[PDB]
Amino acid sequence: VCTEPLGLKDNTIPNKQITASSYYKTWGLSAFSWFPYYARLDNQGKFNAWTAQTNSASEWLQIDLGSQKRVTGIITQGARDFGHIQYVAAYRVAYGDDGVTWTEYKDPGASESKIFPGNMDNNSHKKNIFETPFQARFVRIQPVAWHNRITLRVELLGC
Repeated sequence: VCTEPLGLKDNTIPNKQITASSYYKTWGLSAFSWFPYYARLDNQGKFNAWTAQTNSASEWLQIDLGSQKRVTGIITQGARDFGHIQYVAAYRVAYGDDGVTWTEYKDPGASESKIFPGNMDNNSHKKNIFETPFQARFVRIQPVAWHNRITLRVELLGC
């Protein structure tokens, strides 16, 4: 039920609707920017993912679904960077309607926001189905733990 791709992999969701706290540039070159809108599931290529500019705990990847939608799950991947794999091992999920106010996701009846189990390599998919689904227009992925660098490729599930 529900559990459908919301538009990241198939590019249904436009680039302008995907932003982040910051992003990385290989060799400091603007052309080699690991843009937030590259964080699409199964994205192929050489700069095929979002990588934060810095590795801090306050980085985030924001997705503007364009409208209020039912969000039931999420899927993430890391990505390779030359001779190095990079991926987010753990993360939190926040959501809202206006993209300025956020609600940290948390399992039903629980203190402290949920820290989701993430990836363990560069291409394997990690899917998490929310115990309690929610409705929102904006969703943010907040990496908590990472391997080498904060790097993501995402797909949001719902209907």
